[PDB]
Amino acid sequence: TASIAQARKLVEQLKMEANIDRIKVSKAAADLMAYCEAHAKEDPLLTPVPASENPFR
Amino acid sequence: ELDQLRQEAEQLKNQIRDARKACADATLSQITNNIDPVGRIQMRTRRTLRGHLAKIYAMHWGTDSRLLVSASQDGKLIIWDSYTTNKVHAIPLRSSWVMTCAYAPSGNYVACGGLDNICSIYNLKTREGNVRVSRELAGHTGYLSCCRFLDDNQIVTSSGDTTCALWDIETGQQTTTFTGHTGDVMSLSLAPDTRLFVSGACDASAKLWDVREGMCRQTFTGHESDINAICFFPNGNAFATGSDDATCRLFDLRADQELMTYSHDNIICGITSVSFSKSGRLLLAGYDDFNCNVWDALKADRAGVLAGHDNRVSCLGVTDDGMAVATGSWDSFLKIWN
Amino acid sequence: VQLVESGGGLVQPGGSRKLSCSASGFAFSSFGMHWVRQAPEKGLEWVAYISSGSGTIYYADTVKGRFTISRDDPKNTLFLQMTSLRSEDTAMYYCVRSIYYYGSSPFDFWGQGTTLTVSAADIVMTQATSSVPVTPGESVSISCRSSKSLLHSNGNTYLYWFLQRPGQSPQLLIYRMSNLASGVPDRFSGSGSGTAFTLTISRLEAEDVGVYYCMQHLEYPLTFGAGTKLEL
Amino acid sequence: QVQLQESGGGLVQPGGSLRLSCAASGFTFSNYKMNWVRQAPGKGLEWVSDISQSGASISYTGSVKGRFTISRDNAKNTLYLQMNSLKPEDTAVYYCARCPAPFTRDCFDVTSTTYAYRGQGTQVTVSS
Amino acid sequence: APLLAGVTATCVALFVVGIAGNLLTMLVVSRFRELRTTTNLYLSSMAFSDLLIFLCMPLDLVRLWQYRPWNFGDLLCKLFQFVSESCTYATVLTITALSVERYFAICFPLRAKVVVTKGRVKLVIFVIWAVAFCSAGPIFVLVGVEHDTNECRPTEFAVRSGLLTVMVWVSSIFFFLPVFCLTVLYSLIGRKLWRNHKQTVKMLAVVVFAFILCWLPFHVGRYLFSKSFEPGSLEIAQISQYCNLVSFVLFYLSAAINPILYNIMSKKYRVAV
Amino acid sequence: EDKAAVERSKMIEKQLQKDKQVYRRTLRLLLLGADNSGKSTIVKQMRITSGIFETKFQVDKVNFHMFDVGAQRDERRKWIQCFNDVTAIIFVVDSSDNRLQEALNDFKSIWNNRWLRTISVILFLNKQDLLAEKVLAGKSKIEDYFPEFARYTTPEDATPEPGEDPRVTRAKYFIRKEFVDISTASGDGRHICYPHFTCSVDTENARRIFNDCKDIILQMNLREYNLV
Ligand SMILES: CC(C)(N)C(=O)N[C@H](Cc1c[nH]c2ccccc12)C(=O)N[C@H](Cc1c[nH]c2ccccc12)NC=O
Repeated sequence: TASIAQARKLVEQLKMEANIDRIKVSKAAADLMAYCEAHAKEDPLLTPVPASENPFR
Repeated sequence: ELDQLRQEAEQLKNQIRDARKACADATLSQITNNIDPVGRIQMRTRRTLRGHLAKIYAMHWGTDSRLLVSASQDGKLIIWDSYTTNKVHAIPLRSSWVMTCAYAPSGNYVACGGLDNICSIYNLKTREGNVRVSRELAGHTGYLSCCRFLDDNQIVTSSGDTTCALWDIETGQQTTTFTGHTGDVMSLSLAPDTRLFVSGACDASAKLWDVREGMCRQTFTGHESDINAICFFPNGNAFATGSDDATCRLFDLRADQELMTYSHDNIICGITSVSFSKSGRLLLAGYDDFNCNVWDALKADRAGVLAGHDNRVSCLGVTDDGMAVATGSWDSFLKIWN
Repeated sequence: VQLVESGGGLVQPGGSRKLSCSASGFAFSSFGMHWVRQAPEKGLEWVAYISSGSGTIYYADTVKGRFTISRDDPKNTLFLQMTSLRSEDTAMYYCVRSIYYYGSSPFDFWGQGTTLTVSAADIVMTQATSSVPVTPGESVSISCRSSKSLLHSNGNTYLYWFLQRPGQSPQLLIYRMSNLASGVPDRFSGSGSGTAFTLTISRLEAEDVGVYYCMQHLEYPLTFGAGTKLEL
Repeated sequence: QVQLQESGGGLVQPGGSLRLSCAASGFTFSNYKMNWVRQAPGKGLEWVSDISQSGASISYTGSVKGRFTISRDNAKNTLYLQMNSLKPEDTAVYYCARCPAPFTRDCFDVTSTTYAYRGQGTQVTVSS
Repeated sequence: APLLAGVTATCVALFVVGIAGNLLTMLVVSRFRELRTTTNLYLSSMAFSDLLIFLCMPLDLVRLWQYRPWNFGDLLCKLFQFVSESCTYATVLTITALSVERYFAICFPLRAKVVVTKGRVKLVIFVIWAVAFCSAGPIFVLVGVEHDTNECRPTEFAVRSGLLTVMVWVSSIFFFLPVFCLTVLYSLIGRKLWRNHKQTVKMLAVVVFAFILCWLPFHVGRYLFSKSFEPGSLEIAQISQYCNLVSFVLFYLSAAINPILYNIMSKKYRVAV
Repeated sequence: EDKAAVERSKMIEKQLQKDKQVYRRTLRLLLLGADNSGKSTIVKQMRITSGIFETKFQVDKVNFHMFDVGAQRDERRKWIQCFNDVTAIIFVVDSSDNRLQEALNDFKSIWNNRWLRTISVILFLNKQDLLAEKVLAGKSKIEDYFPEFARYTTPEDATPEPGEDPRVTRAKYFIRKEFVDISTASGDGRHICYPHFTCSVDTENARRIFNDCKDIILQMNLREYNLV
């Protein structure tokens, strides 16, 4: 009974996924790298702060 | 006609596959190949939070980066002051089978739920001085797997009934229901702007949802087994998922496909939790093996290990300022690492 | 939430008496309790303190050994035995609840007060001026000074601002020198520099007139200021 | 995309023979213990047989023991069910399921509520 | 010479082995706080007792080596003897407490402990060490320096007064009661487990036999030493030297094995090592 | 004041110690079974949209909390993990010679699961009266679903339970042997299966659980008190 609807409910969803705008993976990697580079020194785990500033002494 | 619709579904799947493969002009590994390695990073246990009688199932940091709530399956939430290890609050739960907990970004409420299929909201600022159940949201037909506050009045939940939901806490009824997953929704992560959220749902697929419209923007596949953990990348354009197939995977929303995979041949156990450091360079993942691993999210080589838990590492979370990472285990301890 | 005191009245010097206080509408067992006196025409002065669980008890040096503070949590009551009452003991006694944990606001709720009449090293807090003339709609500032720096090594600055209107018990305005209490309008703001402090009211509204009191919670003996009077 | 595609089936005479195959993609076929499950008309899914990662351990349901034999080709990523002496009771849709996890000994994969790691299945009909 | 040389060599070997085992027990119970069960609290107390016994071993052995008289200060001999006796009684009573605790754990697995709850286990230990001290108090009057020939032993005051006999009998309690408990309760445990468990029953038998072997000669030798002062008792005097030698070696053997019999069997303790 | 905060923490810890006592002295059980099993009636005989039900009973002054999943989907591989610390799993199976193979598979998965691999199983071969009736009628044959039953004969050591036909004895002991073979195939001894022939009417059921818990706890004490 409902199988026809569910499948259609799926199909249309797939359509809404097929027609989305996409960017090249090179650009995505470039932005991720740029974000990591911009905020490197702002990351305590990446760049351990001196003990004078660490609250978990 | 059922068969006709199946053919259409297969054709659309192939179209999506081709469309996203055309965009795969390069790989994150290739582009990051020249970036300086993070080096071996060593984290030490600055605090050990003791007091839970049973295994800890979830923990969440407060937005101030000092208070954190943890849930254990003895039927108790504890609000800890992580700086001093003081127990700010102890909240007894009506159902001991809690599987998730959340801290309101304002700090006024916490949330928790589990096998009771209910999301209980606790008010931490009662004039009576005691923590009280302000509301309990019912309507999920499966155990509550995750819950995250959008606001003092709005909470988004996921359950084993395969659906997510957005609630209006004041009225206590589902403002929106998010459907499309075919397995238990095991985790969800809210985007920094809280306009979108991703969910990993025991069908090897992650899904991106827009809260206002209430439907799936994108579906990401590539995991081979159930997804237990999902976390948004700090800039909101990517996210990372950990799964039972013993690998983490970084997907990019705009490229609409997998960008990286973090796996080592010596790791043959599932991944229970994942989180990013503030800059997003480190991806911290807890494992069924009793130790967490810190991955270089850009190069995908193991940057470090957090060993020190005697049982399954169940929950993991980095503070909003990035000063420390808390890991809660089935040995009933939370450890702050720095 | 309600705190109602009783047991006052007139007593002869050198006698003994029992102030009692019934608490309602809140988890009395989880709140520490203070007794704070006010002379018939002078400022606040802290008397005694009993912690939640009764594990810690403190008395003011002026009454140490003479007063005894106790609590009956099952009956939700706070008692103060007094003996060898002197002339200086005449005052209105307020009971004040206070809960301590990260981010809490102690001294938030005050009792209605009970009057007691007797028949005929500490940190000193000084408020710049006892009186200031004001009119509705203007902006006013109140200054406070302390012998020691109320700034602690952990970063907290333990200064509290209370307002007592005529005929009413004091109500908490500011706790820890920069945090507004529950229900306090945004008009009030607190700031300072560890040793000197300022409370600013912007566009003074009616009923803001009264005596503003400073208090320090840095060390065991809690001390109030002389008070600064704002009148129309 | 984890996907399992069953092939083979159709109509067969009672007492005949029939080989079901399943091609598996989207996961490393070697690590997972594989299963054959089936659903008869007007009945729930029932576990038919299973084969371990390397094929060393095999198991069948009692009604099938000796008649069907399960096999796996890790190199070809394929799972086979060679059925001999078909009975009218064997009329059913046969699905190829797998373990939810890549190294566990146990399974939770006969569930009706859309188990994620089984194929669409193939009809097997036995009638004279 | 060779006899006492062999005794001394065996005693140093037992010294190193027992010191290592006892220190291992304390360090494991301390570092791995997950192992701070009631049994391990008892075993840490007993490890401390045995460690003190071993640390007193050298000044005890000098009385056999005998190359110099007891030139050491008076009131140091009494402190030494008191420490040795107190730790002996503490070890014996902690063994008895472990026997009772194991009996309740195995023969009544689900019964809730009323008289001694987990928190009160510490209390029990403190009572043990209390009695061990009280029962060891009379040593201060019993043993002293007697003589070029200074020697530490029960004072002739004690011998002629008969307090040596009474205290022999008193210390006999710390053999009779422990033996009675470790026999009755461990026989009951073996009975319940016998109805695999065979290794557990065998190790219980080993524990009981080790206790008997080490402590029966100890009290027999003390009684013989008490009776050796009787007139014309040259047979008792002759046998007393050898009995005391064997009791010496067996006393320190008990101190050395106690950390073995009670900890190595537990694999979870073995993993912690 | 930081000291007042520390005092509040200490009071919280005191309450947590009280809760620890209560938590340790209570025994938690997970009740599992299929639709046809009479686990609901077993729950109903244990007297003295929710996704979990708790039944708390008491035997000889020891408290048991027994948990039965309510509104949950049939995919259990995730919520079952929540029960890796219970003292026992009461697995109820209907003797219906056919759901028996499905129950065997359920038991096998519960037995070999990584997180349940140290939990003992109390196995209730429920509905023994129905099994006796079905065997005596002769209309349904176990050999149809378990051909190995053609070769089975009752072991000599088997308890006869007098007043009982040899045929029903053979059937019931074969059914028990299936589950016991699954349980012993692991070859580890980390946990034990305690089979019982029960009917939902049985007033002995509670006692059975108690006598099994006594054993399970005993097996823990053997390790906790350095006896193995
Ligand atoms: C140190 C200690 C407490 N362990 C100890 O034994 N003290 C006894 C003295 C003693 C105390 N209370 C008694 C009640 C009755 C009789 C005697 C006593 C002792 O030393 N006796 C020695 C033989 C001996 C030397 N070192 C030993 C080590 C182990 C066994 C025997 C010996 N003979 C003469 O002195």
